[PDB]
Amino acid sequence: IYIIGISVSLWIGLTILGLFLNKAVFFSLFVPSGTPLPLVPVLVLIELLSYTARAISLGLRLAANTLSGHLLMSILGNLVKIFGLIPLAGIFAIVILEFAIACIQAYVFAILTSSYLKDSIY
Amino acid sequence: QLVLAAKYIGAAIATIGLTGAGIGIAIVFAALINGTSRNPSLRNTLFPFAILGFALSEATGLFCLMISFLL
Amino acid sequence: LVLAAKYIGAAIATIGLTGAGIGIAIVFAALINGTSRNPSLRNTLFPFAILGFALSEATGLFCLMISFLLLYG
Amino acid sequence: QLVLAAKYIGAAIATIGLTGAGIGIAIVFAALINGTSRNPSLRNTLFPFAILGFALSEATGLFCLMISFLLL
Amino acid sequence: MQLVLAAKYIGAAIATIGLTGAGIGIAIVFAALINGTSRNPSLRNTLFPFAILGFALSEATGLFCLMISFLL
Amino acid sequence: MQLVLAAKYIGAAIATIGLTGAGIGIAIVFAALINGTSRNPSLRNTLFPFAILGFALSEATGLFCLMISFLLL
Amino acid sequence: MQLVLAAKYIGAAIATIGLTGAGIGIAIVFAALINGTSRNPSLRNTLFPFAILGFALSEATGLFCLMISFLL
Amino acid sequence: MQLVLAAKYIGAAIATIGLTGAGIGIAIVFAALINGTSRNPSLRNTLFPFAILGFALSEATGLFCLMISFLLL
Amino acid sequence: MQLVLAAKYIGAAIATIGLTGAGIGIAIVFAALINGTSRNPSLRNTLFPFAILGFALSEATGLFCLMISFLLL
Amino acid sequence: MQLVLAAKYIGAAIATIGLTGAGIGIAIVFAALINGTSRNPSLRNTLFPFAILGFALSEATGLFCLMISFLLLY
Amino acid sequence: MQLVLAAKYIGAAIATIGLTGAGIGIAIVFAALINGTSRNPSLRNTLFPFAILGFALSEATGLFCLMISFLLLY
Amino acid sequence: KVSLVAPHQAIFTNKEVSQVNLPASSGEMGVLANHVPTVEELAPGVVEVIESSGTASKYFVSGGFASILPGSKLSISTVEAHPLDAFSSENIKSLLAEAQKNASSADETVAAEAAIEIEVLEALQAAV
Repeated sequence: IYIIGISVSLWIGLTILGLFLNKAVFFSLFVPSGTPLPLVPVLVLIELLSYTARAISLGLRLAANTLSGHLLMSILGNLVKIFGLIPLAGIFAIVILEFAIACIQAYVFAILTSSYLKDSIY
Repeated sequence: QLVLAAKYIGAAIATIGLTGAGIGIAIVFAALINGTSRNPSLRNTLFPFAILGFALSEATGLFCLMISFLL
Repeated sequence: LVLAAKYIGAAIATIGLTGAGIGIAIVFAALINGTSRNPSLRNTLFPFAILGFALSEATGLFCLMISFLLLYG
Repeated sequence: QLVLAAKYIGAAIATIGLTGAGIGIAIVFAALINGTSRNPSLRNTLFPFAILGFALSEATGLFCLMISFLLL
Repeated sequence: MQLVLAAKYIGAAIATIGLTGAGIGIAIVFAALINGTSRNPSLRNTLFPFAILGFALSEATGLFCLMISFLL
Repeated sequence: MQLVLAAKYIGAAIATIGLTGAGIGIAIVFAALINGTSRNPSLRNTLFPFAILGFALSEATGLFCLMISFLLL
Repeated sequence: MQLVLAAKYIGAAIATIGLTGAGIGIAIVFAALINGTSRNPSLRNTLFPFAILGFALSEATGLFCLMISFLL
Repeated sequence: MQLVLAAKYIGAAIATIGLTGAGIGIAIVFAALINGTSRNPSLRNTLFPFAILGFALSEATGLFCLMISFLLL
Repeated sequence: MQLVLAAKYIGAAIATIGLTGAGIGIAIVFAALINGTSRNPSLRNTLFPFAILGFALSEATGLFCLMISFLLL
Repeated sequence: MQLVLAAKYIGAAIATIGLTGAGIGIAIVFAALINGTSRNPSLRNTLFPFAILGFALSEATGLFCLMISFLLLY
Repeated sequence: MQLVLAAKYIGAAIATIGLTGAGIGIAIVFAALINGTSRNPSLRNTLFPFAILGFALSEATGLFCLMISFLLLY
Repeated sequence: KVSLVAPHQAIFTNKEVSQVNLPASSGEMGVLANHVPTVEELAPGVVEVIESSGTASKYFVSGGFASILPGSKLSISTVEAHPLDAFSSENIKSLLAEAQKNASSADETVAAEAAIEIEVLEALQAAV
């Protein structure tokens, strides 16, 4: 699941960079805004560079969520050796937060792709 | 023994980034709690920006924790 | 070298407690000051303080598991 | 030798978390003192949230001190 | 090479300390936008373009620090 | 022997890093009490009991952190 | 060399600690611009020109600090 | 005693990190007193007693942390 | 010359810690100037001279700290 | 010598970390005095006496910390 | 003297950590003066005199900390 | 869109304005198009309402309450609203000299009323 998540996220990041380059062949008009100086060319950490950082959030969230769920093996040996009822409440809250994190991660990925489609047509 | 000693310290110094992720989840909730009492941001409206804004601040702590647990 | 590095792993990893300790006071300062403006008392601000504190305290519980695992496993 | 010298360092760097627990009791007390003068949150009401909020913020200092005393 | 392998694991730990600026930067822009959208005016425009563009600029520091840590 | 003696001096130095939270905490409670007393009329009692009790709770982090430094030196 | 290769990995990790100032600097200018534009009416001008010029000055610290880390 | 002699000089330097909390505490208590006195009329007594007593509590962390550095020299 | 080459690489990285003060200083003066310009009506000149001169004073700490790192490399 | 000379040079550099609290303290007292003087009319004395006395207390932390660093290198 | 040469190079870099308090101190006094001048009507002198004198006190921490770093490398 | 109506006559009345740099209780603020709802009080300053171009009228208001509605409506309700040319420079100097000599010379509300009148007379004389 870890190797399949990073490979599927890399294909979605390359499609966002290729779609913006194809639509700029008939309009272009740069991509940045004007100011009183000329140092906007060195700050090219977006568009093409932003696709690799946005796609890495899907793979990093899967590794952090799997590490929290796999920590129950180290806590099970101490509870079967205070009362052990504190581990049931903590595992239920972590499972509810991990399941609800999928809806927040999916909405954040769709919000990032909406800004690239509106900026490419303006 | 030099490679095994550096693996234990790699997960300790990398956990210093939890101060930004821990205080970031409370900074977004402090502004939403004080603004909801001004009538009447309750259902949706401010609830969608607080849920989506908390996921962006939590992405720094989730990505930093993967490099410390990979040792 | 393996036994000496295990004791330092549980001490340097405790630096993240500043974010979890100050996060519980940041959410409580806005809830106490907002409740005196009439009339966020029953639920509303009181219900969001319990659910909002669990998100800020998640960073302290996850960072403490990496420090305790180096001294026991 | 190596295990004895590492025991003293396990309680020194672990005590750095007192800044979060020490400033947490003052941040909750600053909002309660400034909010009580606005009339009239005195008995209960705001006193219950300040007493319960101070115990939750002080849990980080007590939990971090347990790992320092166990290795020293 | 024991000295080369020991410096590789330490390079990914000290470089991860920069997450405090990137984590608190995304919450600073969201706190000022949530408190301003409740009065004058809406949230689907004006401040919506600044919050989306402002969050991407502040998150650029976390991507540069994570690339040098995974490559060492 | 020689390694345990050198680590005792460094144990009381890094443990004193918690004085920033305890030192600034005594001034954070006094700044809100001085600016709030001139707003009519938190003077006698009321806010005077919370300022004296709140200062002792914030100063407990400095005394607890200093005990581990004196015990290792 | 063993000593030369060990110092190169520690130099790139210690230089990455400066990302907290560059990451929080882009969010400080974005927080004031989002809340300042709601008071009418500097949106496409006035405040729009200072936000683009102010973000380039704060981003110069992150680019200069990252050059010494990749070259070591 | 070569390792204990080198650790004594480094212990007094790392223990001085607490001056940031004690140094900023004197300015935080004075900022609220200067800005609050212009609101009419916290001048004679009232706020003058809390500023003198509040500055002594915040300065106690700087004097206590400096005693451990001078004792190891 | 192994000791001189190892210490020279760590000097350029330890001196880069001062960029947090110079980077946040340019954003602190720009945040107050953006919020003050929208309150009417100091835009052209007047208050523009303090913002341009204030940014050059805060940037002197970053340029002076970077000279010591480049001279030892 | 050897270990004693190397620890003395590193002690004067680590002791200078306390300048962040003393350097920022002069700006915190000056920001409240400049913003509070525009309310009319804290000019002569009043606010000027508290700003001069408050700056001397904040500067005592930087002068006391610098004495321990200069004594180890001389 | 390999121990004295290695400690002298690290002393000039570790002493530069105090630039965060002096660099941010010049911006804290400038932020309060720019926001307070728009509130009417302290423009010439008055509030402008405190910004020039207040900047010299905050810059004393950066100049004193830089003297100990340059003396160890020269 | 301004509604600067006094307690004797109407100045703006209808919504036919754009900018309004009126002195409020805090600082010299200025209403733009659709500003935030800030119903703050007004102090004795200069209420210059910039009408589109540079057709601003220097109305020397003596204080009041600048109410800002949520529908882009600025109701600057003051007590008096006189122009800058309606105040002679010879008679303005006589009122400031009499208020300074009477201040800190008696008791009751004589010293309190003379201190507030000296601050409003000094700000109007410097904006002539």
